[PDB]
Amino acid sequence: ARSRIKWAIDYITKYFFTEGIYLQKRQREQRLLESYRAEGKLGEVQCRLMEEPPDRLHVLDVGSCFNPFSSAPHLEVTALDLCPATEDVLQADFLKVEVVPGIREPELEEGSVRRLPASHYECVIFSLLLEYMPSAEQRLQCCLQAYDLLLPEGILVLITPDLMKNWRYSLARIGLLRVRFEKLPHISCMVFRKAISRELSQHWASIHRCEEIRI
Amino acid sequence: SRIKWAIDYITKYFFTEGIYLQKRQREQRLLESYRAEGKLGEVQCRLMEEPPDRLHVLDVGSCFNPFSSAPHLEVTALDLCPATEDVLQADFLKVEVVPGIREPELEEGSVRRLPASHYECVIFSLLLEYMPSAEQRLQCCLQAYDLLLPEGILVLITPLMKNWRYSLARIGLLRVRFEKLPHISCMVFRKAISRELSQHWASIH
Ligand SMILES: C[S@@+](CC[C@H](N)C(=O)[O-])C[C@H]1O[C@@H](n2cnc3c(N)ncnc32)[C@H](O)[C@@H]1O
Ligand SMILES: C[S@@+](CC[C@H](N)C(=O)[O-])C[C@H]1O[C@@H](n2cnc3c(N)ncnc32)[C@H](O)[C@@H]1O
Repeated sequence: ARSRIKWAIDYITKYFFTEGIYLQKRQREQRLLESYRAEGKLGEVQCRLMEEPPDRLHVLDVGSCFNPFSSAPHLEVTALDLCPATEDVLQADFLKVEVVPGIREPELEEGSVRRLPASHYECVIFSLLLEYMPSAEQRLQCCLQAYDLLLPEGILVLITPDLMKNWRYSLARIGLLRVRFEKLPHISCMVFRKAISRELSQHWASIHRCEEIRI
Repeated sequence: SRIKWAIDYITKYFFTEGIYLQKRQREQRLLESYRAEGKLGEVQCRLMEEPPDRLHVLDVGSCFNPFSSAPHLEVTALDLCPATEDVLQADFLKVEVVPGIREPELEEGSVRRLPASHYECVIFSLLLEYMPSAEQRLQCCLQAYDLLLPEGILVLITPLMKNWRYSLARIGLLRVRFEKLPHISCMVFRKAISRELSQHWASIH
């Protein structure tokens, strides 16, 4: 049985470096936009693309007990947790974090992370986190902040314990298109991409229809 | 419910329906129309960037912070007599909209300064009647305008509404939505691309 931590490091390496899945998904999303445009249902939209990935990806791991991903090569990880188990993990309630443009590092007040940089992370990781959230409204809030935190074409890694088609509609409704789904032992591993255009992903969701993340 | 009505509209204005981009088109149509009549020329037109997935909402008169539950809404809740702990204490009339700052600056537990052009939405839900003077009612509405980003919306729930449109248009706010709910009147006013455009519309209206 393979680890979710290895599965995620493997995809992030394929998506940005070894296989360039960020470029394959870009070419597709551009094709869907041309198609929608030619059916008259979308038209002009804003498109933002990612530059060549850096040699060190900025990864945000929210709900990290330990820092599983810190040692991975080419991953500069910022680890946040409500009840950290290791000292390298920052204390934070993600639900109470502001996504601030114009900054780069977490800003802490009274030991807790209160502010994170917007459009800064090539990857945000929610490994077995959303299930703790009290309501479905707060699960979608976590995903919405992640979207604000991701760079264009960045990826949100979502690992849930043992509706996905709703999680796919609900996330495309906010600008996140799924790019991978695999069933590992006792867990479902997903990746959602920050599409080149939110309007495009939102349109895909409209055609493919609950607007929250339930359990 | 007025809280469900507002959350629904804000989502349609910024995300689901793009009313902010439709009302932009409507206002650039009206400006080029004035310009054709020589009643307005080149003018300062300010547009909004693509709204974040988490919007900055200011709830003035927030008694218990009902909007902090909306997923799209990061709410900074103010109230002269907070009924909940998540709500900051403040007398909006004694608060200054300050350009440069980025967060609310408090003094002795009361909010005294707020960031200008920082919020996509400001909410006056049944507040402007608990204000004494009609010049303080406008002061609230004038600080909302300064707190709002280009093309942001001011939600206004009320317990003449034509003279209300004109008075708010004179300060740069043109209405975009109106619906009657049980016992209240729900309104939304947008910060037009140009204040001079909005003021022009009010003079003609
Ligand atoms: C699945 S477990 C531990 C992480 C797991 N080893 C993984 O693969 O990421 C749940 C984690 O989510 C954290 N958590 C729950 N709510 C949180 C919140 N509001 N902000 C940050 N972390 C939170 C818990 O503290 C806990 O560390
Ligand atoms: C009828 S309540 C509206 C509360 C909430 N918006 C709602 O939907 O029920 C009037 C609110 O405006 C507040 N208020 C009155 N004057 C204020 C002022 N000068 N600054 C801030 N809040 C004020 C009151 O404390 C009260 O919470």
